[PDB]
Amino acid sequence: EMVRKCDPHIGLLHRGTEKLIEYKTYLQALPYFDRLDYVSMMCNEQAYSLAVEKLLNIQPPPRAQWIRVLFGEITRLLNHIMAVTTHALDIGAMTPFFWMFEEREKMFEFYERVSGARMHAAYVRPGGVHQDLPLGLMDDIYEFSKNFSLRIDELEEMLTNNRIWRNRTVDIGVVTAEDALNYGFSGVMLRGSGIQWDLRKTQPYDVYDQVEFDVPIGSRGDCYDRYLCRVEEMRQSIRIISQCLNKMPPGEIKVDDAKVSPPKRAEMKTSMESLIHHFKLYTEGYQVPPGATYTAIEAPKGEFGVYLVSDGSSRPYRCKIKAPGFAHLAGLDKMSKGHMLADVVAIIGTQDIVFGEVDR
Amino acid sequence: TSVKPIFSRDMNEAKRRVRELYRAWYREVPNTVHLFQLDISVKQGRDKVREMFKKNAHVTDPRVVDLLVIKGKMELEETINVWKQRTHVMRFFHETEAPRPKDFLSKFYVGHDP
Amino acid sequence: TRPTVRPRNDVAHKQLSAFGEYVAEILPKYVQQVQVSCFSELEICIHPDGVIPVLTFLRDHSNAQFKSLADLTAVDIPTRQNRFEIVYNLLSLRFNSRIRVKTYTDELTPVESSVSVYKAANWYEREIWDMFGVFFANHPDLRRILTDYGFEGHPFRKDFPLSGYVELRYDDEVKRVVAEPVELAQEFRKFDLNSPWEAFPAYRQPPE
Amino acid sequence: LHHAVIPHGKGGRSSVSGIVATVFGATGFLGRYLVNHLGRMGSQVIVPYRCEPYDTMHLRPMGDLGQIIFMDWNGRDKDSIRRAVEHSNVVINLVGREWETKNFDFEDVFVKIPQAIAQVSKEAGVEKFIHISHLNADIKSSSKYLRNKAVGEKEVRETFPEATIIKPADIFGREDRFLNYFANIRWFGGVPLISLGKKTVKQPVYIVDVTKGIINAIKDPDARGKTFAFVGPNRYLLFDLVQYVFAVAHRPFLPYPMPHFAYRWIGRLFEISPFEPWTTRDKVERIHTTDRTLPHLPGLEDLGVQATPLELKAIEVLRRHRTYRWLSSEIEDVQPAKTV
Amino acid sequence: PTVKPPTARKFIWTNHKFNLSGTPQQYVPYSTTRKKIQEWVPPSTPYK
Amino acid sequence: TYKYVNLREPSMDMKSVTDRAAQTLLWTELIRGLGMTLSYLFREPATINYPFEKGPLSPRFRGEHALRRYPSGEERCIACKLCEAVCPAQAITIEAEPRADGSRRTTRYDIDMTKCIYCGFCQEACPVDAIVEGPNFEFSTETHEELLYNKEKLLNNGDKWEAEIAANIQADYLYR
Amino acid sequence: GSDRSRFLEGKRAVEDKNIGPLVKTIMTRCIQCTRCIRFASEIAGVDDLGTTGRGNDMQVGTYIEKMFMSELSGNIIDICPVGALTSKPYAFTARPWETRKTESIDVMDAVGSNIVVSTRTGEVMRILPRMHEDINEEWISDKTRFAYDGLKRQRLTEPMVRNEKGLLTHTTWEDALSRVAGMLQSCQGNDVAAIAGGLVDAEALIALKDLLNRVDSDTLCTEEVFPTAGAGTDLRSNYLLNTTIAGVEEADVVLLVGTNPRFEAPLFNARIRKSWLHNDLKVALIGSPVD
Amino acid sequence: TQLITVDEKLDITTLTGVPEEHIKTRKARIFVPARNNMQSG
Amino acid sequence: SRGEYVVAKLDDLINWARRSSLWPMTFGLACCAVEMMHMAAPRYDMDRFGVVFRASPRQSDVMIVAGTLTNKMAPALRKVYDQMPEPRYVVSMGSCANGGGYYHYSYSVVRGCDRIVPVDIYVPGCPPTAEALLYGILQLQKKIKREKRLRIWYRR
Amino acid sequence: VKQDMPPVGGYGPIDYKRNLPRRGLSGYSMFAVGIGALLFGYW
Amino acid sequence: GVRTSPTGEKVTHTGQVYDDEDYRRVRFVGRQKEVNENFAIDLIAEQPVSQVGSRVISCDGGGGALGHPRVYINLDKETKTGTCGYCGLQFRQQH
Ligand SMILES: NC(=O)C1=CN([C@@H]2O[C@H](COP(=O)(O)OP(=O)(O)OC[C@H]3O[C@@H](n4cnc5c(N)ncnc54)[C@H](OP(=O)(O)O)[C@@H]3O)[C@@H](O)[C@H]2O)C=CC1
Ligand SMILES: CCCCCCCCCCC1=C(C)C(=O)C(OC)=C(OC)C1=O
Ligand code: SF4
Ligand code: SF4
Ligand code: SF4
Ligand code: SF4
Ligand code: SF4
Ligand SMILES: [K+]
Ligand SMILES: [Zn+2]
Repeated sequence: EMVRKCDPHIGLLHRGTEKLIEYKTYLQALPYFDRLDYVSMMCNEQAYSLAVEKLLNIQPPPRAQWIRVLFGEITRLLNHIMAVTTHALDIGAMTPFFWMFEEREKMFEFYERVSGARMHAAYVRPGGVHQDLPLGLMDDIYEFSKNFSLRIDELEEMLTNNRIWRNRTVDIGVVTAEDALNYGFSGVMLRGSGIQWDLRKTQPYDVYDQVEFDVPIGSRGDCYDRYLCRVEEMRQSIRIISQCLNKMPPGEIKVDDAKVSPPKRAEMKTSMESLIHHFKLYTEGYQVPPGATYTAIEAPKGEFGVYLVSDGSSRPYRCKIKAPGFAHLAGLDKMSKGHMLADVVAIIGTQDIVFGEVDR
Repeated sequence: TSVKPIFSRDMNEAKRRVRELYRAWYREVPNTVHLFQLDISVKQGRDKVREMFKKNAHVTDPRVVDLLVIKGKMELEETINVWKQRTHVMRFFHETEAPRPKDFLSKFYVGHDP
Repeated sequence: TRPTVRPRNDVAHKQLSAFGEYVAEILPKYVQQVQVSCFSELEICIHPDGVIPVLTFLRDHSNAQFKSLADLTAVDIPTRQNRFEIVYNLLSLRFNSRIRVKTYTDELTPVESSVSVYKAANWYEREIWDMFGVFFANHPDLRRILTDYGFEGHPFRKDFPLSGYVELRYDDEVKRVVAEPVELAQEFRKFDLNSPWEAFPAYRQPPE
Repeated sequence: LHHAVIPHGKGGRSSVSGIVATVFGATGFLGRYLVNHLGRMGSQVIVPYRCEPYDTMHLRPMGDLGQIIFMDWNGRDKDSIRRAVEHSNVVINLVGREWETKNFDFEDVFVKIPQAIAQVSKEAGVEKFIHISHLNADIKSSSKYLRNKAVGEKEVRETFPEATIIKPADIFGREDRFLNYFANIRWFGGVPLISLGKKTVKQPVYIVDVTKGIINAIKDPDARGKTFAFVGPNRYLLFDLVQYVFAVAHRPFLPYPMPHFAYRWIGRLFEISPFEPWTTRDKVERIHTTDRTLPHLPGLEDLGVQATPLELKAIEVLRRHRTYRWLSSEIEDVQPAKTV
Repeated sequence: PTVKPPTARKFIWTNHKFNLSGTPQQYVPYSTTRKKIQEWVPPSTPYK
Repeated sequence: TYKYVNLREPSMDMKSVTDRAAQTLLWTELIRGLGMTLSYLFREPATINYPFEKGPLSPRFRGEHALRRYPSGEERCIACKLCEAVCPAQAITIEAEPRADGSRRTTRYDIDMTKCIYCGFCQEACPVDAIVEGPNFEFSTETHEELLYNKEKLLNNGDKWEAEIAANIQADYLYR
Repeated sequence: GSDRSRFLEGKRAVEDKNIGPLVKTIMTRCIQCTRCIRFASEIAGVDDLGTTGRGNDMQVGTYIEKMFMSELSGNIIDICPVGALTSKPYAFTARPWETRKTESIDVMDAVGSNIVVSTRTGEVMRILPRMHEDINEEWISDKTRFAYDGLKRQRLTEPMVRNEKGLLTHTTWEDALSRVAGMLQSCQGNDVAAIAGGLVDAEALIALKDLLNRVDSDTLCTEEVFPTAGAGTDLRSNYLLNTTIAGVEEADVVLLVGTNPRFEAPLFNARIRKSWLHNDLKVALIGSPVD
Repeated sequence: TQLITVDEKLDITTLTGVPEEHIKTRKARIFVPARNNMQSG
Repeated sequence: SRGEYVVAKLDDLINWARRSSLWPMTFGLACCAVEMMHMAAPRYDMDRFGVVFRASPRQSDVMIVAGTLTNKMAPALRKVYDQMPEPRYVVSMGSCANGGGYYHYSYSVVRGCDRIVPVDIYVPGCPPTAEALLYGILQLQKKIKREKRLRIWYRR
Repeated sequence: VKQDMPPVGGYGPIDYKRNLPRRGLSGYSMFAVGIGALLFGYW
Repeated sequence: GVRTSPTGEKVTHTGQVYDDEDYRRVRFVGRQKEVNENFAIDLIAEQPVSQVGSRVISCDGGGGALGHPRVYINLDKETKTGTCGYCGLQFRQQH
């Protein structure tokens, strides 16, 4: 049972997403991104949206940037509930899975209220978001965030000081810093090893320079410091949601360049130019200027990037999707050396893999 | 016309690599019939290997046959290690497919393809 | 142009232009172009014989320290005689910066594998073998990574169609999943969407 | 010819083969592979089913969407038969039982229901009707199966004169009751045989040969009104046939003579079960009936079907009956049986 | 709807139906268009 | 702006050493975990009694598709094919011609529900609010081809669910 | 243009017109660009379109219920930049993003007009012109544009043979080719001939010519009579438009003899009118006094 | 050296994985697409 | 007759015991398995219906194909379905398992799992909600309830 | 206008830190209880 | 106003019905052909022609942003009514 070689064959979920993106327009290529990291949906939407907006040379309105960061931290809570609870389920603590998926169910209700779908919203779009917040949503987000800390507290009560949880994760999967940078790791996989790097601080996007939070830094590079980094990122995500609920500005939620974002339906049915722009944006779409960008954001699994190549047409020429899980699952073979099967399952837990973004 | 090689300087080393690869497949086929428990004879699998080698027998470019040796070694590694299954090995035996119309008359009868 | 237009970061544009001059004059053996985009991204277009000399520079040079390999990508552009465009995306955590190192190959020229510089590429260029057909010389374990095991052809080449040449189904005669030639019950409806009117005069090419 | 039934496409799963088939008894051994080989051509297959719809589940992935229409039918009800055949351009008859049940006998299965299906298909305008008899069908045969199947062949020929009536010898496949039957007398004892099984000769035919024969009889206009005899290429005595079965499966083959008056008492001992019986005296009479030679009838070679011998498909059938200690041995690691 | 009734129409179903899948009242799909190419009808007279 | 998770050194006076030794020998954190699990034993579970109790939904919810009509009986779909031009999976197939009064209407309006990705681009691209993605989500079938809706099935979905779709559009249409 | 409206007023509604069964007219969409009038005045030579009115009530039309029936009357559907002049048979049927544009040739006349057949899901939707400076500059006749719906009626789809009662019945290809070749094997010499039609490509022509040459038959005819007295069809110069279609732009005097080129070869007549208009061509006609 | 002299014709048909039916029996059409006469651009 | 009544009540007993003790298997593929975990979550709670996972195919009763079936895993799907003892059932969850879905025209995707396994219940959505999946499971229970196994045995 | 907005004074303070409340006895008390139970059982 | 073919099969509002000799009726055997009996072409004839006193009228179908885009309809022809392109509601100038 001592592991001598790991060969993870992948591509069992290779759907050929980023060839299907080439034959569809940018708005049609947006819902492919929801299904890559399918526990981090609006973060992938936000990364693709920032890539398209960077090529379009336009910026979102401020309220849509605050809504993007609010639902990005809700999305980070979703992914870290998934990560921690299924890592513990794959170790054996199967009960806080059931404890935290009710909270995850409530955040899926928040998605279903703001966008109409529980998981795959196609809500965060190039130009802002699709639709404004419904009335009464933010008060329920406050009533959720008021109580979520007790849930993190009781998860941390069940696992953090537990000796059986420590004996499965403390000497397991140690990653040195130079081999972490060499393997192209990102996110918690660096931050468990002590590499002070977070793209919401260092290379900040929409309004992450306007919210103050902390970045948890691990000390031993093991599964247990990465566990504590994910629990503390749930804490800090509650902190950023408090700051975003207090600091939500009024205004619109799409870019008012109506050759990019569609007009309202109240003005599409009255104005001529708005009808022409609605027609041409929902059939041809907006033309992105030629050029290539690499826009990467801090998704809750790490550096999630889009390398987007446009040829001036209304469709992408190339769209490479850099996932963190690809490089993390590459480094699995080094991380699993000297361990056993019951430790390699903890290593695959602490490398939180969603294979839709690993395989595309 | 001054190009960079992959492995072979010319066609002699290239034919050496094709020859070694056919040696490796010829040694491999009885194990492939045995541990995949294929219901074909060993001669039938060796003739399929000979058919898959004679299919590419018209190439005169050393780089292309270097890549064919490379891809054949990749399929050989997928066959030695049990990474293919019984389906992936029997996909070289197009058995569920109908015999396509060969002459002009039956292709005329069934459809429009030349 | 304040609310709806992206603001321009001229400081990062100037800094990346100066570092592009720096890299172009340190390594003129391989560096072909250096260009800085309007949203301040740097591209070092090199020769495919300088993969290992340039990337070991940017991994190790004390003014570069691009210690992270973000992404490795090929792009098929069939109208060039070297139709594949290998793209190295690099992150310097010291200088909080990103760089792009682009090179080129056709189907038959090997590109030297950059696993000696960044081990992260051990799967990425492996994927470039799987998706595009670019062979990487002196790679440790080069095989397919995403396609099916008996998959012929290279998917992300633009001469390869969207649906492939085969499709799978279960067959109860042979009790086995079989591959047949693909027949769609509905053809993928190709939409001609390009407008005949020019959208961007600044990107206008000269005529013949 | 109607415009919706013109053959289009390249003969794949989603194509239009122009064949609208009502396959009676498609939930069995021949109907499995028949609906397989039809639905891969892109045919509209109507499957009337008597059984549970769960027992029809394996017929659902065999074709494209809407190409297999399941519908209820009763053999003692012409209304459901006319409900099934009224749109088809070919009806295939695969209704059969090796044993007679509480409500059905061999005359209901082989004389009543096939004449009903052929008569209703005649009076609904179905051009092509395929009936499946047995090669050893005879009025004076010792087994009630072959007697009622000869009577049913006569009735189908007289009430549908353009019918293609097909004679298979003894069909083997994965789901057969011929090589599996010969396998499963390592449970009971030492595989008893009438006169050591050396006074009867068999030429068993492979099931995909029979299936390609049925489909090439559908596509052939010259197969209308013929009578085909589908036999395998090699004739075997029953002794070395059973010896080759027990040599592929690597079981201890120790035969012994059981007389004719006592090997029917074993036949009535297993047909007193209310379930599907393990054997019967009719199966005793038909394992020990020689496969007759009818050279005047056309065969698989006259429909373009190359007959597959037993030494290619017997490993495919009989790998299931092996123990682990000889489970992975090959097709060539056995001496073939002696032909005649 | 006892307090805020729905907006009544002439086409809204007065008889709501539950899920009919598996029953003889189930949806069977079909092409909702007519025949595209009209075929030639040969004349019903002798050519002599 | 960063914090060190797990950089605590334990106290080495005899009091804290005896406290950790009692924690080790007498299993204090194990009793803490048992206490938290026993605390959840005595709670009301979140299990709603499906099918009698339903999960809460919004008037933005995207379920089964339906073709709407004007409040006179006339259907809304004027064959403009924006819904199949923006459909990210090409689930919508439209064939049209002028009908017997010269009106621009469809003869074929097919939605393949087994290609459909339920993202609602068709209901936001429709200029006349004809195609919508209504509130029904309990429409599982026992056969694949029952999930290939023609124009008749979609108009019957509209006629079935109109008394709810009109109210949900009335609740949401100012946000659109 | 801009992306929104400052127009907070009520729009006009222009009355629709009826100028034929070919051109659906919705004049509210008209932007008064007068490509109608310049086309019908300068290329079609009709002089029956115009602008009646003055100011915002200026209406492009004919002022009366007059039907715009030229042989080129549908080309105003091409050069209407808005949807005020649409193709009435094509109307409401398809949409140009989903149409597949296959570049092909006319066969409705001997002009050989370059066209785009645009289809949709395996069904021909419409026929547009291609640009070609030497044939049809970017126009086509109304027959070329609108005869594609005869291409989907009265079609031959299955091989038919005479039954025993003397009626055409459907049969397979094997029966039809056997019954034709069985009579072809009993013919030899001038016992077998061949009439070539109007719409038959050169591949089928040389196919049937080689087939009847295998029977040793040279009796192969076409429906249109060309006289063989003299050099016949041996030299190519005595049956071609040897100047060119484009050579009318180089000519100064044209003698038309025994023809109505308006309806026999309409875009050749359009090239003659373009030379008449711009190059001061002198045209003389021997024949009936046609327009 | 580190370069070889290949005078052979460039042909990668055995590498692209296309079946023979779509190599030898297809006719590629190379053309500038004609201007849609519905538009002026 | 009495025997028809006895086999009818025994059909009712075995259909009750099979629909009220459905054991699905821990088998998801893509985003639908997250929602299938939400159908296991304490709000919708499959376990109150007797619906509980068993990881081995030998001790599972239904296979919920929850996600996208690619070409590289279709033989693994078929062998996992084959290693389930009869009676075994298939619930197809989501658009990619139903008919190819959002990756329908892809080179690498099996266009619906009904090309591979016989499918009983098609659950539509991208993803279908956990409530819609539980609706499909209860419709599968209603399909098991009206099975006529021993009646058809008694009549054949 | 009407829009989903925070209230005028903002939302309330939200807890986001660790609260593991340090319950239980000390070490010497639990060993005293255990040794006393031993002595009672032994007597 | 749904009608019925001589096969017994109902005719859709398109005009679709399978022929008697068409095998594809077998999909409706034992099951039902789902047609919608509320024909829009029948239900728009039931609407009264709106008599107005203006020359150019406007239609948005009702609801404002709940209907269709607002088009402007000319009522100059005293012979023909003025039909909306979207809703099919027809108008007439009453003089
Ligand atoms: N080796 C062989 O088995 C040979 C067989 N044949 C003939 O070929 C035909 C098919 O053979 P095979 O598949 O092996 O046999 P099976 O018994 O396995 O198949 C019979 C089929 O008919 C149905 N059926 C049986 N009895 C009745 C009945 N009384 N009423 C209605 N349906 C019924 C069965 O379905 P259900 O689930 O409803 O019972 C099944 O689909 C038969 O006519 C047989 O005589 C000929 C030569 C050799
Ligand atoms: C016991 C609690 C319910 C578990 C139900 C698991 C059913 C199978 C889902 C597949 C799956 C597994 C195993 C899984 O562990 C996982 O990781 C979070 C997934 O998402 C990427 C999965 O899709
Ligand atoms: S919801 Fe999306 S995928 Fe479904 S029909 Fe509408 S546009 Fe297409
Ligand atoms: S967008 Fe609306 S009106 Fe247009 S074709 Fe689609 S459903 Fe019909
Ligand atoms: S071509 Fe069109 S826009 Fe121009 S005048 Fe004529 S109708 Fe008006
Ligand atoms: S498509 Fe053009 S002509 Fe038609 S209504 Fe719109 S702007 Fe006017
Ligand atoms: S049907 Fe859609 S949402 Fe569901 S698993 Fe598939 S890709 Fe994900
Ligand atoms: K026009
Ligand atoms: Zn209106």
